[PDB]
Amino acid sequence: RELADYLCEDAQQLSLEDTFSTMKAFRDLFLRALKENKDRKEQAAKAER
Amino acid sequence: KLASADHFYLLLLAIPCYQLRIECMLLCEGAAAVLDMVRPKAQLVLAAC
Amino acid sequence: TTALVCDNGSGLVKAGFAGDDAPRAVFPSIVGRPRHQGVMVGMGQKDSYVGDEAQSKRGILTLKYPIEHGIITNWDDMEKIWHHTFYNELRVAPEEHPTLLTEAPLNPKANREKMTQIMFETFNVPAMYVAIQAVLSLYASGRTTGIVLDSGDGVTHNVPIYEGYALPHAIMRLDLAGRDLTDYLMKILTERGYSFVTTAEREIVRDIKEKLCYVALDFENEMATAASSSSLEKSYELPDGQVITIGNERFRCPETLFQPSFIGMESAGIHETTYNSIMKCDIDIRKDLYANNVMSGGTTMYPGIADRMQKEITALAPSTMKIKIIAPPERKYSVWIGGSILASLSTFQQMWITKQEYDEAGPSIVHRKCF
Amino acid sequence: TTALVCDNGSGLVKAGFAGDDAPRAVFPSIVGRPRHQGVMVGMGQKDSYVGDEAQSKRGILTLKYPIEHGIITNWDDMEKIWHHTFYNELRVAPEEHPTLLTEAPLNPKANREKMTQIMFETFNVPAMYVAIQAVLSLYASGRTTGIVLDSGDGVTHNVPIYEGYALPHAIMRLDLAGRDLTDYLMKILTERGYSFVTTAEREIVRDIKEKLCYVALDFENEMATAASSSSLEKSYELPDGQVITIGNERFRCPETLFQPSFIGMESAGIHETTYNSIMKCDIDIRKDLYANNVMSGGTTMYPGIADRMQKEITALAPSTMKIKIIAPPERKYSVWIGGSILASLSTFQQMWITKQEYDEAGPSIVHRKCF
Ligand SMILES: Nc1ncnc2c1ncn2[C@@H]1O[C@H](COP(=O)(O)OP(=O)(O)O)[C@@H](O)[C@H]1O
Ligand SMILES: Nc1ncnc2c1ncn2[C@@H]1O[C@H](COP(=O)(O)OP(=O)(O)O)[C@@H](O)[C@H]1O
Ligand SMILES: [Mg+2]
Ligand SMILES: [Mg+2]
Repeated sequence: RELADYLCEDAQQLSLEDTFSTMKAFRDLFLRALKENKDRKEQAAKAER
Repeated sequence: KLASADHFYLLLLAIPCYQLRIECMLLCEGAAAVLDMVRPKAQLVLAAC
Repeated sequence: TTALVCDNGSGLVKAGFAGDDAPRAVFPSIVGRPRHQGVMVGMGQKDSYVGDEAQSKRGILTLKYPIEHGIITNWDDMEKIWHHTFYNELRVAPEEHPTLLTEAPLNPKANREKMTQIMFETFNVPAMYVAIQAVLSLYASGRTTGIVLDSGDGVTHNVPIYEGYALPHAIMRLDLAGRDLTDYLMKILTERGYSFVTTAEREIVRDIKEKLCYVALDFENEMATAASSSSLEKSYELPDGQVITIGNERFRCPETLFQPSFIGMESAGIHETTYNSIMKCDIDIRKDLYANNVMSGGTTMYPGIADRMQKEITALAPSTMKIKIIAPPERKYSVWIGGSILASLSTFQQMWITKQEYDEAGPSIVHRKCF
Repeated sequence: TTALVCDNGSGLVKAGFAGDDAPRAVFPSIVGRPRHQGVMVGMGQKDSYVGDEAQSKRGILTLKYPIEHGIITNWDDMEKIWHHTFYNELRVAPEEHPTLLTEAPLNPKANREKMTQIMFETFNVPAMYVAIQAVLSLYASGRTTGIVLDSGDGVTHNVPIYEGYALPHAIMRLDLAGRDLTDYLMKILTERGYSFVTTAEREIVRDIKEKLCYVALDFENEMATAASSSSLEKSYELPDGQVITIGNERFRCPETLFQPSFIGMESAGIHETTYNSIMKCDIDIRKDLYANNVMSGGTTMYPGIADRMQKEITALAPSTMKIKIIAPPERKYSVWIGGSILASLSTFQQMWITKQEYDEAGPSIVHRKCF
């Protein structure tokens, strides 16, 4: 109920498991975007060398 | 200015009823080639029976 | 500009320009190093003779083949072969001409990596492409689908191709081709007493194999006929002028293609490899494959091989179904001819490997861009 | 009277005395015939080596497997296998000992007819029994119910059994197991330049597969790790003294169990076979099969197969109930252990198949007696 009031969504919808799935997929996209930007920087450095 | 393949297609379109004649050609030659193969083996099956 | 086709075959390199029907520079892939002691002063004599020059002066040379079973062994020798075919035979600058290469299936990938590295660093090209030889042999026939038995000088491989797509899992390889037939012919000429031990004598035995050998239609009857009467005996004149006569060795030598147990290989013949290649495919696409056997390779020049191929496959096949062996007369150069066909299209221009693609992707885009 | 348990699997025959924990005689099921010429007269040059002798002297032997895809194809070879496992390994008279045997699901009936006729006419026994391998594996797991994925050398079959009732319609069979993994490992080792074409080399590649291969927990991460760092490369010593080193082939080879499109099969992995077996059951008994995923057969010996299998089923099944994988350490011999459990039971005296039953009802009472 605190997380439902925190994200400005009504508590009648699934505000517990959907927020966990959305946030888990967002943290995996965070780590994946970090990895791909590191790969892009490393491949640009290799192409420059 | 067209491709030579397009020259071939436009030469193909300048022929009255070309596709039916191609179908006539392939059915005559293919059915004749099938008739050479099928009937002596069918006579062999009849002789075996 | 005008593209080049350089079939870097295991025994003979066939190079020429695109748009043409005859390969301009056909020369064997050998490196001839001198072994005896020179006594002339005046220089002139090289330390390595490459190509037809090594063939002409072969009586004082050790001949090394750089390619063994479709695998480039000595890269320096193959670099010399590439340098000779670019600068002496065809006489073109490599950095202003597209160049199509050929490669055998199921090769080690590092061989492709090193060929990509040499063709993009040493003889750096504006573009190149590496493609499967059986595909180009099928493209020479003017058809889109079919099976190609390509029997070169190191590798005999079966590739079935459906709608321009070569099926990868059903492709098989057999390390038995013209060099092994030459070695077996060298082995069996000692029965009549004709000894051949040098590398120069291998070219003479190869010429005997090219000019006099032929595939028997029925092997046992040809045994019985050659052992019965001396009708199949044929005489050959050596470069020193001696005349030999060979009988059953005309057709004991190509029978290793249909019976690999003569030289100790456990694996089955090329007809069984063809049949099991086709049974590795799906059933519904079998209808194109028995009717479109397109043989290729220099080993397939023996003038009884199409009827023996049809006989062995029709023995193997279900009887309800057509067997057709399309053996064109120019199927030695069908790799090169199909290379000229594929290199002379505007649709191929987007398929090239530029130098820029090599620079971003290393020498490893050839495993990805080229199938 | 001690019974005999003898699993005549596709891969290795596992035999021993009943009431015991371990099979005394484990040996591969090969018949080796010499392909070369004998010159050394005497010293018992026997024309067909069977079992461990064929394994030891395998460098001059063409090896044949009598059981191919769980089906006894060659029968004289299988008779030689039975003769060696009775007379040479166990050294017991068949006429004074019961002999338990095993069989694959959805077998042909005439196969059972022929095995019964050999076990009652040639090798006369007082009694014998034919059982399904999955049923005995479930018995050695100590549970009456559960689903068994048995993956041998030719057959990977899924069998769910509820309370001793083996459901016949829900049994399915996928022809992808250890010999196919060995053939694929032969195919992919040629990328590294190692050639294995003979049947003698199949045992070496099989030993490589047994010693070094493992199931990846995530395939794409193992691709990323293998392409990035060469930490997972492992070296192996060949019998001639040469040392190879293999990289991703430790886990690309068992990944055919989850992706049959590598060797070109349209069917999905063993997880989808298990799941589609589960929907063929009643919805009441699906819950028990999820917690009772039993494995048997040596193709499940790879030390990453349980966690990956649980991941694949948990991805496939709904996550509302519990998923559990039953993978005992001795599940290689769990077919034999379940046979030893079933043989020494007081009830099992009345389900024996006597010679009087054989004489009255032909070699056909095994159909109406067993499941
Ligand atoms: N007219 C011929 N008759 C028999 N064999 C031939 C003939 N011409 C070439 N060959 C054999 O084919 C080999 C060359 O085959 P080729 O098509 O060049 O294969 P690759 O391209 O793989 O080297 C030669 O070594 C020779 O033994
Ligand atoms: N330690 C191991 N690791 C991986 N695979 C193995 C191992 N031991 C055996 N195998 C494979 O599993 C099979 C074991 O045979 P098994 O399942 O007992 O009988 P069969 O397969 O003949 O029906 C062998 O063919 C072998 O290839
Ligand atoms: Mg060739
Ligand atoms: Mg088994």
